[PDB]
Formats: sequence, C-alpha cells, structure tokens
Amino acid sequence: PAQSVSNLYNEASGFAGNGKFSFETGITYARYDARDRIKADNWTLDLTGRYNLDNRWQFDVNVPVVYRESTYQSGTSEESVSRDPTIGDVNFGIAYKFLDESATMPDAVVSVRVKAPTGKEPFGIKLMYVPESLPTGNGVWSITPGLSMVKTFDPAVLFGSVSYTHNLEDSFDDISSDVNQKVGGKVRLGDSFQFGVGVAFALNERMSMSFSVSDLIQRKSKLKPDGGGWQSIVSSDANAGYFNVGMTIAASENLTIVPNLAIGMTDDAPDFTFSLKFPYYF
Amino acid sequence: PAQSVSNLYNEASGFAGNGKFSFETGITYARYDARNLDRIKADNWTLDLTGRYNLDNRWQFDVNVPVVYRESTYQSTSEESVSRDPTIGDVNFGIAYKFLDESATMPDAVVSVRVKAPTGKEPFGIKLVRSTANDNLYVPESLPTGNGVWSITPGLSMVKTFDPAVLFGSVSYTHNLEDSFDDISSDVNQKVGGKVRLGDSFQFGVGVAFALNERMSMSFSVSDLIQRKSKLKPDGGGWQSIVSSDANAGYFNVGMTIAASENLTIVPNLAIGMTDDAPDFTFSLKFPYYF
Amino acid sequence: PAQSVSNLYNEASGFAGNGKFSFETGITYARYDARDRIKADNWTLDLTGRYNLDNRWQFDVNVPVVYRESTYQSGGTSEESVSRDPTIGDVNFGIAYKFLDESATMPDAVVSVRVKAPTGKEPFGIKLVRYVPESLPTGNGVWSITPGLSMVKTFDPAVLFGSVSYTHNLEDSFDDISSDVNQKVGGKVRLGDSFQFGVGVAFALNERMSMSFSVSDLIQRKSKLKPDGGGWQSIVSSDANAGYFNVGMTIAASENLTIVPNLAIGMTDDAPDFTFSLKFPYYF
Ligand SMILES: CCCCCCCCCCCC[N+](C)(C)[O-]
Ligand SMILES: CCCCCCCCCCCC[N+](C)(C)[O-]
Repeated sequence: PAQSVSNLYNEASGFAGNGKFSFETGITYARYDARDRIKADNWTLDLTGRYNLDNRWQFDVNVPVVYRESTYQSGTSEESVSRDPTIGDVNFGIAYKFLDESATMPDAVVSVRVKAPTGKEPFGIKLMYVPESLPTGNGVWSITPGLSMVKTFDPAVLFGSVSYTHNLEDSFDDISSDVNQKVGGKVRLGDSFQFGVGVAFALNERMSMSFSVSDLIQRKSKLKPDGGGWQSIVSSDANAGYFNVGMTIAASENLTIVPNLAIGMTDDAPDFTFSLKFPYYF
Repeated sequence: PAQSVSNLYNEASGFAGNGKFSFETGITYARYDARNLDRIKADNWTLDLTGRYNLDNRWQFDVNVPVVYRESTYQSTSEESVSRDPTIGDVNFGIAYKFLDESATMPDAVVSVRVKAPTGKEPFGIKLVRSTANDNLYVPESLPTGNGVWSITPGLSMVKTFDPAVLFGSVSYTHNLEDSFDDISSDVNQKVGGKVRLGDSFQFGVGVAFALNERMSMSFSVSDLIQRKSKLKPDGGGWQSIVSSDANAGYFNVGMTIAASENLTIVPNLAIGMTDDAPDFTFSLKFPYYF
Repeated sequence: PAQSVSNLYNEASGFAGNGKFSFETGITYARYDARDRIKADNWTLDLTGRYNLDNRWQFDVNVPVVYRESTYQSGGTSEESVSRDPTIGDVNFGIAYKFLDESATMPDAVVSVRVKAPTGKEPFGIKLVRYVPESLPTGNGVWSITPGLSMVKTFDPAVLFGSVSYTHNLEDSFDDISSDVNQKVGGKVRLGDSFQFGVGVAFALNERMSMSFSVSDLIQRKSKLKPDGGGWQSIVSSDANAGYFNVGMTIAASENLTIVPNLAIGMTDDAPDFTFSLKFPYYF
C-alpha cells in the first residue's frame, strides 16, 4: 500500500497500523484574544509512545509540556504573567480495531483514554488585574471513550469520529481566587462530548492533504464550598468549533511530517492553532 | 449521464434540471455568540420540508416549510435561558426559468424569484421581562421565528464547466413590504401600535466545484449579504431608523454531494461566519429524494 | 509551459518569469467590524508596473489609491460617519533577484527588497472632535525598507511554497503628534518593526487554471513616541498579531491576461474580518 495512504489512515483514525513501535514528537502554537483586552501565546511540546499489536490492538502514553505567556490590559495599563516549561496532564489510551475495511464495511476503531491530574490546577491560584500564575491542566481525573470510522471511495477518503468525556468529582484545599481567604471545596467539572468529520486525498506517493471540521461541547460545571450547598458556575459551559486544513509528508521510510492549521470558529476556541508532528517508526 | 456532475449542478444553480417531482428534507444546526447585557448564546435547529417540480429543464416550481427550534442563554453575574419548541417559520415559494442553456461559449443561466410570507412568530410586541436574580437583567418572554413581513426576492445564477472545475456565481436582492402591528413596544407596561419597514438587502457569491468520482462532488464558495437599516413608525409619530439594524454577513463554505442510490443524495455543508452579523458556524444535511 | 503553471508560479513567488514589461491593475475590498463599534469598508485600487530581465532580475513600482468609510457608535447608541475620497497612498518600489533555479533537488528561490515612501496622509496630525476623527489616514507616515525571501517547488501534482520577511521603519518627526483640538505638540516617532511569514500549497487544475490554499501571520512590535518635553514612551496597545487564511485562483483569460481572485479570512482581531480581491496582470 502506498506510503501516502498509510499515513492518511494513521492521522485520520489515530491507529498507527503498519508498524509496531513509535515515538511521536509534537510542537504546537496557539493564540487567544478578547475585547479590557487579553492576548495569550501557548507553546506545547507533546511526547508520545505507542505500541501497536498485530494491527489489532494499540497502547499509547502521552506527556504534554506547556509554556505559556499572557497579557492583561485594562486601565492605559498592560501587564504580563508567564509559566516556564512544566508538565502537563498525563494520559494513556487503549484501542481496538473491530472491523477491517471491506467493499461494504469501513475501518472501525473503539478506544479509551484516561487523563491524570498532573498539571498545575486552576483552583487556588490568587489575584483591574491579575493572576499570580497560569495553570497547565484542569485538576481532575477524566475518562474518554471514543470511536473512529474511515473508508475509501476512490480517490476520496471520508472519516469521522465521536467521543464523550466523564470527569470525576474531586476536592481542593483552596478554591478561592481572593488572596485574603482560604476556602476549600468539591468540584464536578461538566461532562462533554466531541465529534468531527472530514475528507482526505492521496496527492501522490508521499503526500496527502486533508479537510476537516469538529465541535466540542462542554456541559455546565458545579462547585461546593465548605459550608454551603451545590451551585453551578455561570459562563462555565462551552462550545469550541474548529475548521482544519492539513497535510502529510513522508521524509524517510520511517519519518513523517504532519503540519496542520486549525482555525477556531467560536470565542471558546483559540483564534488559530498551527501544529507540527514527527512520528518515527522503528 | 453524470451523476456527481448532475448533483453538483442542482446544488450550485438551485435548479434540479434532472427529474420531474422531488422532495428534500433538511436538518441544519447553527451556533451564535454575541457581546445591561453581556453576551447572548443561541442554538438554532431547523428542519426544512421542501417539495419541487421541475419541467423539461426549463421551469421549476418549489414550496418550502421550515420548522424552527431555538434555545437561548442571556448572561449579564448571572444568567437565564428561554426556548421555542418546534413551531413553523416563514413558509415560502419559488419560480425559476432557465434562460440560457450551457454551451461551448455560454453558461447555464437561471433567473428566478422567491416569495416569503409571515407565517412565523414575529418579534414585534415580545416583551422584555426583568428577572428575578440579576435584578437589572432583562430577558425576552418568547423567541420569534420569522420576521413578521412579506418579501420578494428576484435573483440570478450562472454556471459553467471548464473541465474539471465548475465555476458558479449568483446575485439577488430582497424587497420587504411594509406592515402594521397592534404592538411594537417591548415594554410590559405599554402597548404602542405602529408600522415597520425592514431594510431591503442584496446578496452575492462565487465558488468552484469538482466531480471527485462517479458519485461524489466537493465545493468551495464565498458570500456576502448586505442589509440597509430598518425603520419603525409608532402612532401617530414619524419614521425613525434604528441604529445597529444594518448588517453585513459574510460566509465561507465547504460542501460535498454524495449519491446514495440514484434516488437519494446526501448533501453536507459547513458555512463559517466571517463577520459578527453571521452566526459562528452552520452545519447542515439535506436529503433530496427524487421521484 | 503550461500557462497554468507559469501563472501559478508568479502568484506564489511574486516574480514574473516569462515576459518583459507588464502592468497590473488590482481592486481590493476589505471589511472591518471591531470594538463603541468602529465598522469600516475600504477599497483599494492598485496600479503596478513590472519589468523582468531574463528570468533573473525584476523591478516593480506600485501606486495604491485608497477610498474609506468608517462609522463610530456611542459608548463614552447613535452612529456618525466619516469618509475619505480617492487619494494616493504609500507609493513603493522593489527589486528582486532569483538566486536558485529549480532543479530535481533545488527549490526556486527569490530574494527581494521593497522600499515604501510616506506619500499618503499621515495619522499623527489628525484631530478628535466632540470623539470621532475629522478625517482618515491613507498611509503610516514613514519610510520603510523590507527585505524578503520566497521558495516554491513542485512535488507533482502539488506545488509547495512559502515566504518570509521583516520591515524596518525609519524614525521620523512631526509638527503635530496630538489629536486634541486644543493643543499642538511636536515630537518624534518610531513605528514598531514587524516580521511576516506564511506558507502554502497549490495545484494546476488544467491548462488555464490554478487553485491555492495558504496561511500567514504578521507580528508587529510596539510603537514609541518622544514629545518635546520629553522622553520616549510605549503606546500601550500598539503591538499586533494579524493572521490570515487564503483561498485563491489564477485563470488564463487570453495570452496576455490573467485574472486572479483571492479571498482572505481574518483569523485574529487585528485583521480585517475578510478581504476580496481581483487582479488583472497584462503582459505586453
Ligand atoms: C479538539 C476538539 C475535539 C476533537 C474531537 C475529535 C474526536 C476524538 C475521537 C478519538 C479518536 C482519535 N482521533 C484521532 C480520530 O481523534
Ligand atoms: C500606465 C500604463 C498603461 C498601459 C498603456 C496602454 C496601452 C494601450 C494599447 C492596448 C493594446 C491593444 N492591442 C494588444 C490590441 O494592441
């Protein structure tokens, strides 16, 4: 099977099939904005290991490193806060390919992914103007099952995916933004679901190009301060649309370059995200 | 023959030169986010029911009924929401005439007009009810479903093949008719009758498309609609225009056409809003069944 | 050959091979809808002359003509409009040199310089009245020099391309650097410098037509003022980030004439919401 074809499937399905072991290195820049104003610049380095078994099972571990740099403007006045390279919410996932593509069926793949609360929690960080530090994960355990369907209708390859996320309830020693007090509390982050569709083409032996779209929807998040009852956090629910354009480029027989632009379609998504990924196959 | 070519043309022109009678079902989602009041989020679902009759690749007649479902959140801090369970929208109908057949030097041209009737729930006389939590947060008592008036919209389409790429374009404009109402205030304490005149508007856009294979097509296109501002005239006052009622709504579109079985087509389309007067995005799926 | 390939290269690289003299007329419409709401509609007619010397050197001069309409609404609602009838902008000119020719392993490489004179109406003199300006500028008021670089390369049927440049602005000075009607302050200005890059991909659809997808960013550093008083100062929100996503075509109308439609979608708040353009290079 051509090289371009193998890589279109790997990018689309999340399943690195032709091969056994792989280490992926990702670099990603994203950019946010607002009215006061508020610029932000996020760099993330992804490190990923993957073990693929017979092209039927797959296991992966993932470690993000996060450098961040924000600006809060309000007055005449402008002020920065930043965050030198730290982890990261660490996560692993398992995947099973249950249908292999035939003339009637597609390539179907079910998966699970568990994310641990290893980064710097937002809750308990203190403060017009301005935070003491920037977080690097959400502070909670989460578990996300999902599904990928992929199929070739020569020369198109259509693909899609759906997934939902459950966050587990968790408690914090401090829950207050106010520098003076220290209140502790429980948190139920709202569940969420995600989906996307797209089309791709093998342009030649080594290159492929992809168009796609996805939307993420985040249910409302509730809080329990010590003493009081439950209550929902206003403005906490979200809708983050993305339109994506992408390529795939075979460098060696084992190296691939994967560039991707992702244009935020709503306010809840960053303005744009350029990304760059380098899977290596031993 | 075609049949991706044929599907592609029906989409680009708005003219099913193919068969005779057909019936299109459409579902469409659209997200809004805006910014007294601080932000207003909105989820809009629409089911379209459309019947059309094509005649000899020369005339076409069409009827459309939208069913509308909307949900809207009003933030100030605190927050409240409001709904509209499936009611009908502005029913409308359309005539079109193919005045140029495509050739080695001329395109497919199609002149047409579309008339729209105020069957939906209008926005005039819907009251702002202050809650009940934020104390200077005003929230509408119900949500509208059409714009309360009649309108006529003539328009034109041009389509030409330059193998393998099919260019296309279109222009139209909407004249709205003046109407009167028992109540046009949104104050719960007062009732003020009046007449209203919505701003007329014009739309245009261009695109390209391709037959990827015997059964699929893909397209890219762009558009802009521009709207003159609207006016109200209480009794017995004079016409006053309303600031911010003017608009410019630009859209960028990716779409496909997929032939499921000769009778059925599936037509997915993403429209990305480029301006604040357009919704942020709009997915849609349409299912023309050909009898 | 083909013409589709040639037109496509001229568009990615900014460098017309395959001709001697040429004249380009371009028309651009841009839409701003910002934050108080400053809504604005700009058109620009661009007139450009071009001389390529043996597919090696090239000299261009460009004259922009600029029409504007802005509209400001109350806040600290009622609208008020301002406009600026056709008026010459920031005349510029550039030289270019192709240092690598495309082979089985080499890209097509062009190095270049663009010099921009301050021939348009400067922003600094202009006065606020009431809270709205009594006119609109047509350029930025300073000299600037801009070296650039570009690469293009076929990997059949894909043509990959990319480019990068920076702009250095030259410190200047003005009789009036204020906008308060009741005050006339002299001073000296350093417009912040900037770094532009973008990348992209393009395909020949047939012997006449090409299609293009690309993206680019512009990063601008902060501007500074020195009043007569008086030492240097940062203007607080003068820095910028303007990102863009582009879809385009080239159509071969005839042997001499290409039509170039381009849509550019603003992705950040420091960019027009959108921009349409048509260009008509004519090759004598
Ligand atoms: C970034 C917004 C959320 C995108 C949602 C995409 C669905 C995730 C499905 C998991 C399967 C893996 N893969 C690569 C197809 O995404
Ligand atoms: C400012 C430069 C403008 C270009 C000058 C106009 C030249 C007119 C000649 C038109 C050519 C017609 N033709 C090819 C049939 O000869």
